[PDB]
Amino acid sequence: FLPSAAYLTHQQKVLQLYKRALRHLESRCVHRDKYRYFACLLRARFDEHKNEKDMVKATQLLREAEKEFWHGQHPQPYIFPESPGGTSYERYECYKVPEWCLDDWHPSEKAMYPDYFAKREQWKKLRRESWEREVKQLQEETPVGGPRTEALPPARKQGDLPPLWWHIVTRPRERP
Amino acid sequence: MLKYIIPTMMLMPLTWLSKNSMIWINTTLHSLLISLTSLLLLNQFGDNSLNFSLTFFSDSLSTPLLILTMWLLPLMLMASQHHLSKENLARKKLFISMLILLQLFLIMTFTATELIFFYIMFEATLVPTLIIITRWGNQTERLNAGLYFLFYTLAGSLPLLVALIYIQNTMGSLNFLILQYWVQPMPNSWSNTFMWLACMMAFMVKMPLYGLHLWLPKAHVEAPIAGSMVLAAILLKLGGYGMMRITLLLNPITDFMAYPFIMLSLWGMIMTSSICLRQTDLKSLIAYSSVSHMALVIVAILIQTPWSYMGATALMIAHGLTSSMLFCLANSNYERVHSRTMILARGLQTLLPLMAAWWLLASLTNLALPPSINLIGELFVVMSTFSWSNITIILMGLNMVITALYSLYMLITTQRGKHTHHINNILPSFTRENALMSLHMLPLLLLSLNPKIILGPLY
Amino acid sequence: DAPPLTLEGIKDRVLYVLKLYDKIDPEKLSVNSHFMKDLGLDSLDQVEIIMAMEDEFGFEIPDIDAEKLMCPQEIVDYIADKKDVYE
Amino acid sequence: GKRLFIIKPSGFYDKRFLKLLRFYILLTGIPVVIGITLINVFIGEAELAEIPEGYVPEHWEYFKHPIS
Amino acid sequence: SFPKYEPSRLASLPTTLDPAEYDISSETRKAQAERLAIRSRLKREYQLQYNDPSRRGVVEDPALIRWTCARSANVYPNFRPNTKTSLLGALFGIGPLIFWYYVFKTDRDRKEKLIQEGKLDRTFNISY
Amino acid sequence: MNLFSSLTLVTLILLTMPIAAINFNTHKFTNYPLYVKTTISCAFITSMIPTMMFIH
Amino acid sequence: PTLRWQEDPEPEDENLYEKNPDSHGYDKDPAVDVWNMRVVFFFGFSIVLVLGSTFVAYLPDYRMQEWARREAERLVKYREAHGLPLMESNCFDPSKIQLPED
Repeated sequence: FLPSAAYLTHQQKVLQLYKRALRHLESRCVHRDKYRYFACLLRARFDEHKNEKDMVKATQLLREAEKEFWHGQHPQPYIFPESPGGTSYERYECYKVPEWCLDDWHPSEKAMYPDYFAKREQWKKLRRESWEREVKQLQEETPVGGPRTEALPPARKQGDLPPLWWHIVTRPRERP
Repeated sequence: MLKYIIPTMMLMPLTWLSKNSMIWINTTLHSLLISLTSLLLLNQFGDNSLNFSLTFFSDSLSTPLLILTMWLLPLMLMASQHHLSKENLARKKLFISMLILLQLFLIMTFTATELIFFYIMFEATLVPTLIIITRWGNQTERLNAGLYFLFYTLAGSLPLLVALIYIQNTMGSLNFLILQYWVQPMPNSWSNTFMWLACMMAFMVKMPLYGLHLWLPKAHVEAPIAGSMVLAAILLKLGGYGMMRITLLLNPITDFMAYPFIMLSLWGMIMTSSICLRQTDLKSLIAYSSVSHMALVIVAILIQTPWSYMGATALMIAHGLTSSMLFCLANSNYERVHSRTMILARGLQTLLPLMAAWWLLASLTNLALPPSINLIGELFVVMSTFSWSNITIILMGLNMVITALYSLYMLITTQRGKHTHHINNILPSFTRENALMSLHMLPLLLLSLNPKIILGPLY
Repeated sequence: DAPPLTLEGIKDRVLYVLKLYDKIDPEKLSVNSHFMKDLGLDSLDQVEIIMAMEDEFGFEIPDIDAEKLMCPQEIVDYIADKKDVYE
Repeated sequence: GKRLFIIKPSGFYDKRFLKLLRFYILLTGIPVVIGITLINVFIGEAELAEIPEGYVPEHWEYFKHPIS
Repeated sequence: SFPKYEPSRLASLPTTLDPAEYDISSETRKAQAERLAIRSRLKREYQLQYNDPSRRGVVEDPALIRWTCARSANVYPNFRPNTKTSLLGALFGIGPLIFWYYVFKTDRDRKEKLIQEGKLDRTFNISY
Repeated sequence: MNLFSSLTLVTLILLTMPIAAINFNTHKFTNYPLYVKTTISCAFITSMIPTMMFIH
Repeated sequence: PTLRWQEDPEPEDENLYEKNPDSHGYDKDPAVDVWNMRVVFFFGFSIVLVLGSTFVAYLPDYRMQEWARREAERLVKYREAHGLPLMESNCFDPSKIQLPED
């Protein structure tokens, strides 16, 4: 379930397992030195049969690895206080105001902050000035009869902005 | 009382012979003047009711409901613009005069003396509700809504007429006093059971009771805001007022014949509070909330304690204000996005940072936050029904729990956590909706201070 | 709780913890390097490096990205995305 | 060269409404409370005597408070 | 070393130990390709009608509309009264009602007979 | 005692100014945290007295 | 080859702002909306709310309350000052009663 391709692969699947087991081993293991010991031990256990030219025995060892992992996880895996699941999970979302607002203000406060609204207005003219031709031509131009991907090409043509960028650029600053 | 009847009439040719940008100030100003005019009424004292004629009178059950009606008209009349100001001038004038004729028949109904006159004014209360909700029902099934509406209300309220004519020509005239002072008890022949069943079943339909509440949700999800506020507050508490009066007769068989309806009301109160926990169409949650509070009303009416009638009338007035306010807030949100669904319009603690204050305040009244009136109502009804039986408090408390959770779900569902950030059209709050919230929640807290007014005849 | 991060500073801190790592050299340790071409180390210790950055700065990076950093400059760019680095 | 720019919803319409509400309650919240304060600091409440011999009152001359 | 994680209606089956994810036939590759294609086209339509600078209103999802119209208005059509529907209807609609009815008859007949004896604690029971 | 009842009721009513204050001010006082802290301190010093009278 | 309709494309979403940034409640007529605000407050709060607050804060003894307080005061003082038991049971006189017989 991922934007790039239809699956992870074998490689990244093993990799995510290694990240999870190392993270759980943090969450199991305090004092950081025995942590470092057991981390090198775990790396050696993956080093034992890294170089199988076989594939089916490798993926079977992957499944038996997942069994001994899920038997040995932690009750509180150590989630960082910025991640979803974690302590924050858009903690300061109280002030994550989208910027389609701030133009519906009374012109007294548009007189209170003048230069900002002048440059914001030329931003919106930058948006609309290159909205129709380049962006919609680049979208209906390149792909197959079905799109069949979730990436999108840049604006390498000559000049102006890559397509469909407004709600990517204009976001909250994640600590206001 | 004709001092209230006749300016409510003369507010109608007013609206005809004003013009564009001229109807509005006249209607709203003069309707507020009539609100002061019936704030003058409250004189009622001691021995009996007070008689405004050889024809009209006011019980102290009728005074707060009547004042609530004349309070609720100008609020409504302001509330029902911006969804019809772009329609035609003649149709707009017809709309305002429709509501004024509606209020006129409501005053006629509440200040009745004869129960036959009460019945005529009952269905004259009915017919403008129909025309409003069908002409501006604003969704594809306003047809079915009006059709269900009128056939449930008439075909329940039809044999009520027959029972009252039969009582008329077996016990003389029909003053409420001469209904009193002359009522003799009537035993358990099956004709008595059917007569009681006829009267009580017609008002059961109008409350609603549980087996006849699918009258309601179409008739509020496909109504305009004016007819919805009208329908909820004034019409449901009008049905309760009718049963509160005509339960004076036929006390010696209501004990034997009241057992199925209480149990229907209790298990349906639990089921209705459960069914408003999971629905979409946010407008309908207030409707099922209204069925929950009216089920508690019906428990309070069929038990016959003075404790119970005090709790019943307080629960009536507080739920009328809560539901009318909360319908107006849901109309504000539907004016924002063209959805009516629940899970769509989200966020809004950030944006409109004081619309949420009114949502919070109404949600805590519907919780029955304790200085408010709705807790006074629910608490005295629970006291009276616990003296009725040592067992029913399971149902009342479980109603309190599920009521807390759906009301809080209404609060923190649509107005908590994340705006969907493809909305980008909601305007900051107008002065008008702020005024409407202000007109709801000043009198609710002001009665929260001094509530000895609104308790019933058995004060 | 906000000391300001800056581009020279984040460059120095990331290169400090790469230089502290064992099996590379402080000679052929470039900003525009590769974890695939010229340092020649494997994917495994590459994700050990990703673990070092997550455990220093205090936040996860997801595995949609840990496939595809493979150079220190894009590491600095990606914490510049997560932190929105201007004062 | 330190400060940033917050993004607020608005202040204008909201504070305008609340300013209007306090002004339009307060414009007759003040003279009425001044009036009733003058009432119970000048005009007297009432006194607790009994019915004089052969003198029926009005339906007022019955209540403590003078405004009532 | 482990009893292989019996699932439930509550405990979700996690991504790892499926064990259907490791029998990748060509049909699963075909299905994942087409499923990514569907998600690609829907995000394309959505993003183009999401970033229009003239687009004032909301993007008006037919998915939410279709779910709501399926949930409420498309119940009563369609229906037939089956044995399962009628059975569960008369069970979960009439059962609790008639049960609570008999137990309140029982409590009320107890209290009526008991204060008809007069030996109840209503020495001061005014707030009835 | 009039002192006893008087001091207890003002320990109540000292917690009633500031809510009505910023409900009625609308000119944002910079000293608002200092204000709530100093009214809690004044409620404290009024509350120390009748408890010691009670134990006395 | 068919349309079934002929009307305008709907709606026409009028922002009630963005022609008046000072606007109160209803549509873009400038002055009479200010009159709407002024009437619904000044005849809705400034004459209704505070006057109703006075008028229902006190009025006479609604349903005879303090009358009953002082009347019960005087009656219980009398029934202490003349020895007889306070609140005689059997509220109607048993001399003026007639039980039907067996």
